Amino acid sequence: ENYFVNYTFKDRSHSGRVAQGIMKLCLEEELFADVTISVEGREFQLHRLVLSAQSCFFRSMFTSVIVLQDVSESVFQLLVDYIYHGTVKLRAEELQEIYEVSDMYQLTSLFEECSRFLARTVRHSDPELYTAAKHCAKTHLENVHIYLIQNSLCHQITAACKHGGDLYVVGGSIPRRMWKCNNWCAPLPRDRLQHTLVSVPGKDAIYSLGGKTLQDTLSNAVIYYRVGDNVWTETTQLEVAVSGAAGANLNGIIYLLGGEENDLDFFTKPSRLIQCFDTETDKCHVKPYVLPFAGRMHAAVHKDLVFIVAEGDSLVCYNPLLDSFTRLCLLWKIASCNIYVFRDRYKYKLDPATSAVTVTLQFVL
Amino acid sequence: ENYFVNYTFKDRSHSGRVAQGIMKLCLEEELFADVTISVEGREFQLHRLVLSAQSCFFRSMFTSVIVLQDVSESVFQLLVDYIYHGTVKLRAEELQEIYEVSDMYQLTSLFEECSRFLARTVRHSDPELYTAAKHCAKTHLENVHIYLIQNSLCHQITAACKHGGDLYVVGGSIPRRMWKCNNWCAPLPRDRLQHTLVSVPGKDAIYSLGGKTLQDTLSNAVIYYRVGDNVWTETTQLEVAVSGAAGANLNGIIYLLGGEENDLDFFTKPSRLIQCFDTETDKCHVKPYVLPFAGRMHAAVHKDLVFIVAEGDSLVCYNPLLDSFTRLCLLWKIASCNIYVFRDRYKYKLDPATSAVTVTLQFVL
Amino acid sequence: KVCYYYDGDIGNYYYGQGHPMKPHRIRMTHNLLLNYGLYRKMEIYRPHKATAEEMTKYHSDEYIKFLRSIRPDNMSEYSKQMQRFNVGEDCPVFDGLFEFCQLSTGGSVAGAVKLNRQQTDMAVNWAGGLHHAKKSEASGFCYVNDIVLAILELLKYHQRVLYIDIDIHHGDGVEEAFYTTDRVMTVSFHKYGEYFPGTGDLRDIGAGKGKYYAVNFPMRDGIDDESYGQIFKPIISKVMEMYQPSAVVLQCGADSLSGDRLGCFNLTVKGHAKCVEVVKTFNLPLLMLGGGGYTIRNVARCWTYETAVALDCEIPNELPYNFKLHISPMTNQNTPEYMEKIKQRLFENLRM
Amino acid sequence: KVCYYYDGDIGNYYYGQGHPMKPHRIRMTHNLLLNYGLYRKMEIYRPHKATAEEMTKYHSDEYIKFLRSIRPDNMSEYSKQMQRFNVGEDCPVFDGLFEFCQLSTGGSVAGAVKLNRQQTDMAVNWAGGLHHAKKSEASGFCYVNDIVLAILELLKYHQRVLYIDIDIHHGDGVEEAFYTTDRVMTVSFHKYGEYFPGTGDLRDIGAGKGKYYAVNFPMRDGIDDESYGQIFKPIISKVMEMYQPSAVVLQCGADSLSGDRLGCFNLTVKGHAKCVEVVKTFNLPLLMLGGGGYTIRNVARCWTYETAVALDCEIPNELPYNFKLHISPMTNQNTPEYMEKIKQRLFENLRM
Ligand SMILES: Cn1nnc(-c2ccc3c(c2)[nH]c2nc(Cc4ccccc4)nc(N[C@H]4CC[C@H](N)CC4)c23)n1
Ligand SMILES: Cn1nnc(-c2ccc3c(c2)[nH]c2nc(Cc4ccccc4)nc(N[C@H]4CC[C@H](N)CC4)c23)n1
Ligand SMILES: [Zn+2]
Ligand SMILES: [Zn+2]
Repeated sequence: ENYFVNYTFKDRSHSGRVAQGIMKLCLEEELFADVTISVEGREFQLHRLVLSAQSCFFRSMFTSVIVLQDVSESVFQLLVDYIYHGTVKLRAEELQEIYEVSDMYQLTSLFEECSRFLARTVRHSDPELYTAAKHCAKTHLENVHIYLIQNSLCHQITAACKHGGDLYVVGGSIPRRMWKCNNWCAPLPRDRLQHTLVSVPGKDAIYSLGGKTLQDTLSNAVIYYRVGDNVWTETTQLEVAVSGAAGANLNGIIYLLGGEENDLDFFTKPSRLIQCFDTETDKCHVKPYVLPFAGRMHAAVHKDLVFIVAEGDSLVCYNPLLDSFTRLCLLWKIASCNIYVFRDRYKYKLDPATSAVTVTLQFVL
Repeated sequence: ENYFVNYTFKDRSHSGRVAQGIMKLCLEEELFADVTISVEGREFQLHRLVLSAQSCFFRSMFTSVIVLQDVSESVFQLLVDYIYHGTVKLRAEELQEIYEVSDMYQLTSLFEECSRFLARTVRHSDPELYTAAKHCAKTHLENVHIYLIQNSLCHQITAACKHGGDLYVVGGSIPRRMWKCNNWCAPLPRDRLQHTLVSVPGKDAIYSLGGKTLQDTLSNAVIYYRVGDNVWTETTQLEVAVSGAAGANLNGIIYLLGGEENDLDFFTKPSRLIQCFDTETDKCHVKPYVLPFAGRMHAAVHKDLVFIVAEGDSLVCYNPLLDSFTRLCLLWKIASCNIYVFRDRYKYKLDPATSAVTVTLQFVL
Repeated sequence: KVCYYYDGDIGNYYYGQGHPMKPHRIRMTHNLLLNYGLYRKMEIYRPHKATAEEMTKYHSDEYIKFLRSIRPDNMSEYSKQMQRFNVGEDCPVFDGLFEFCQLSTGGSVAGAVKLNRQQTDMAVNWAGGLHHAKKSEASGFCYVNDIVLAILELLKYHQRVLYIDIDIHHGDGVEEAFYTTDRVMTVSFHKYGEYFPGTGDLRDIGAGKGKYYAVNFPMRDGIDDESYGQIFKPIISKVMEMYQPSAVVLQCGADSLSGDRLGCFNLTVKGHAKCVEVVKTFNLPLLMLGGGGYTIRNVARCWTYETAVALDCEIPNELPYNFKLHISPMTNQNTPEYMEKIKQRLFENLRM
Repeated sequence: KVCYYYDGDIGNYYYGQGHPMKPHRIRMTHNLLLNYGLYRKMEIYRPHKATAEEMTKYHSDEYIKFLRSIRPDNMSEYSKQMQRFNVGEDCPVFDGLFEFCQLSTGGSVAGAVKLNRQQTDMAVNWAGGLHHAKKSEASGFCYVNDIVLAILELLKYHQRVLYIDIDIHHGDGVEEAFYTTDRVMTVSFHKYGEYFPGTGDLRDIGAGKGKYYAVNFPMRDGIDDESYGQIFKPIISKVMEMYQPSAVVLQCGADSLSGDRLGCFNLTVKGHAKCVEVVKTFNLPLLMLGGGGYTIRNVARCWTYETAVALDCEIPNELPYNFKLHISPMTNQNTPEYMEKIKQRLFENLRM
């Protein structure tokens, strides 16, 4: 209503304060405990109010001198550190132990995160872990893993994409011609050079985000091709024009990495940017996170993360949900299947668990 | 580090949960009280942990059956509703009563909000209220409040601005010519039509955000003029090109309202957008909030809010911090000084406290 | 009153393997003549190979002196001028490059001369339709621009000429060659927006004394006949009444129909037959040329009945042995409030 | 070898109250002649008013027939062509509009003829410098384009001509009038980016046989002499050696110095004296014209010594009674890695 008589004053800082003060006044300067927890003889002064507000099992437990057996002391310490500070530096050694208990104590966030951990690194009422385990059936003891560039395709190629086995290559005498090497397509109704050809199966279609124009300008336009009807429709534009940028899909979202951008009003400078196109909401945004490595990068999708290689032997991991990088150490191009880095200047599978590599050109995608 | 062995899992949802569960499990289904508060005989089951985590006075109070006198029962109810749910629908009747106690109980957020309320609607260790009271000295019992369009200025005018008494008007035979009616300036080094001429005294300068080009294109460019050296320098560009948009300054930030935007790749459609240019950080962003009224709007700044008028007799308040509108009821142009709406089609001061109006063309700014 | 000009061996000049433009488009077009009765009711002619002296009226003499030299050889010597005339990469060099264009423009100016003596009132020469070429360079597989030479031929006998192009690509050379002049009215219905020509926007109209003497219709993807005809007919219905003209030129691009390679539009069989028919009602003299067209099958099948609609005799849908001759008209980004907006813009511009 | 052409009453045609362009720029320029010794060592002449027959060599006859009619009256009748020639709003109509331009181009072609007979090797006519006008329309207060007529005059005796413009505004007409031709080398140092001409970008170079026969330098705000001279000299030092030319034309815009109204650059006194001096070392014949310039005081004081640097005799800094004749060179957005980038781009383009 009128701000000079009465109005509703809602604050987003209130949550931050009721989190930070809680964190600061329990793990240090323990006070107002009111409960004593036994962990194989270890005495804990766990405050009551904080618990039960996240774990309903502790609500049931403390609805009018405890035992809480079948729990590891260290895992319970980790659980308390979570419930009190929200930040836990988990390790692969204590994963399953921190998993089963957390699904027991109604910790949705931790349940999901350990399910993701188990699905990544490879019983309960969750589908994600079950589907991830079922998908790991190709190695329990039909399609080419990656399509090179045996055919010839003498026509000039400037872009290619895969949709599960159907190699849709932009090219020909005029680039608008689209050739299909499944196991021809509607002409591209745009003049583009160095356009990012994403293939998101969730809303099955082929997207042509970014590119260069015949007038030597950067194209901030996205046009999509519907697979089932050969309809080159048009979708919402990008936010920043790019060309020759890496592209990678993840559960519907399309991530546009790096490329070249408009510099000095006349030229193109290598860019280090993150762009996200929600192929379900049909909206674009630019992530505040900026890649350490700029230039001409090639990205690959592995589990829930994305490996990026720009220039040299340094690969940069990227977890979209956590917005953090691992920055491992070792022009290349990463192809993640079943990872594998291929050198462009050809003058070898990878294992990301221990950063150990094994030893065994136009468009590798 | 490597996500396959160990990493730090920080969550922004943890604060939201430790706020929502706290709110849900005290105001309803009271449990784990552990404290009894007397408010003129009213018994409250205020939980201990939540308090002291925001008010240090309650920490001191509860560091090893209470009185807490000199407090109004209703004001204490409001305080508890704040401390527990963060949302309070304050009213002008209970302002001072909710002010003095809140500065006592170390509630920084509420202290600031009641200081803002008192400064808006018109002793403690805050400067904001003291400076606001001191500024209200012109009415305790030198410059023209608003500059019309007595001079002639036969030169054609397409934009004007004020900087405290210096009417800097873009115009002449060629629009780049800048005329000064203080009590001439460096030529504008751009060809612009319908450009927003902001005057932010905090970083004293004159900004020319947005405009139209001689090629009939929308200009997403910001160029600034330094007052002390007559230097038409250039700053970072906008995010979305606009022309003929309203402009208003607030404590350094420049807000760009509405205008026209690029529609159908060839034309201009009236826009309802919020843009913010931080004249200190030199960064631009677009606020998710969208104005209810679109078209050719005129904005005025009053205290900590902005009145906007677009088309008709409906004025739209805007509090940038709260991101909410009042949408009062009554082509016009609002000029806020000491508010006043002026009709463009001339074929009257305002009082926003009770939405009651009193009765007493090119560029009113 | 049909006098149809068919080149004897137009389809004898290859253009390249897997190359978009196909000089066989015009052969397969009329090569349903083994059971085509209309030819008995038509006066068939042969075109006179135009000389360089006639072509140098507009093209710079250096350009024509260049053009009469290229071959599968003799490229290294002209490698310093091959890049100075845009030939070689986009518009390639093939056998008889100075013969196909020369004969096409000869036929075009032959039809122009025939109309110039009031002999007949309609003349079709499908070998024209090269509107991309420019005074000093070639673009869009168009070396010699027949339309400009025909319009120059008509410029003396007639003082007001129309050029109507329904080709997807904007007609730039056919517009730049008379941009500043106030005698010719050019009209092009093209897709604007990071397309081939990069010109012909809504705002680029006129130059000096030729100000407002041009009309550009920027469409988008997936246009249909039910809207294309309704948006197309009133433009001519207005321009004819506002120009008080003498003769018209009808560039009919058959790449503007469904299933065409590099063709974004999607038009029906009878939807296309509204430029070659509604233009006849105006009763003025008319040239008729054919422009770019790909996907040989459809670009020829749809072309079969263009002549029929130009002569007013229905050809039975069951065509000869020389499958069917019917097509379909996906999405339509051409919002009605956008096409209506551009139509109103053109109507207000013409009244100026 | 100075043959200086001064119009007797050039500064007698008003241009409008509070109007940017001032025809008095050239009068106050040389009107320090009451104590100017160099005139004794200079041969002063008077220009012959050019006729319409000489001017119609490039301008369309309709344009010249139009131009000889406008006055403070006779506007309603031509109101349908006044908007067809861009006159009236940007480039206004004043008394003797067909006299000032006519005499200026007469002087320009007089200097051209004088150089054409090897009489002298340098000729200055500050009344030129109208490079915005076009074949059929006027732009930028430029009705008749003297530079194009002078270049056409030199085109027969000499086969290779330079045009060097250091005016802030891009030279479009002086470039469009010979865009497709491979005989003239145009070079313009202008501010690009939502400025007046809207053309002359880094990419718009050449047309057909005139491909690469143009050079554009897009600068930005607050350029200084210490970088302007170092970025300016090598362009001519390269183009001269790469063109094997005959004669040069020096358009010297005095709006490209400090404190100029509508003038973004900020150049010093001796910083400007590097186009009228370094051009002399090449030893080739040279025309010299003066373009736009405002802020009468500075545009005249800085112009005083242009002739001196063109004749090689130092004029003492203490000038006559007819205050001082010194200026200062704010910020500089012309990043060195940007000007260097454009310099390398031009060097690579010229080698093509
Ligand atoms: C009636 N008609 N039918 N088909 C065409 C047609 C003809 C040609 C092209 C085309 C369509 N679309 C195209 N897209 C591109 C992509 C691109 C973008 C930015 C910068 C460079 C290239 N390059 C094309 N050619 C190059 C032009 C430069 C030359 N040096 C080599 C060949 C063409 N016209
Ligand atoms: C060597 N030289 N010195 N000074 C100039 C010069 C000359 C003129 C202008 C100018 C600079 N900057 C300008 N900016 C604008 C603003 C604008 C933006 C977008 C759409 C419209 C106007 N309009 C100008 N004139 C109009 C042109 C259209 C006509 N109908 C009326 C007059 C001019 N050249
Ligand atoms: Zn075409
Ligand atoms: Zn100038």
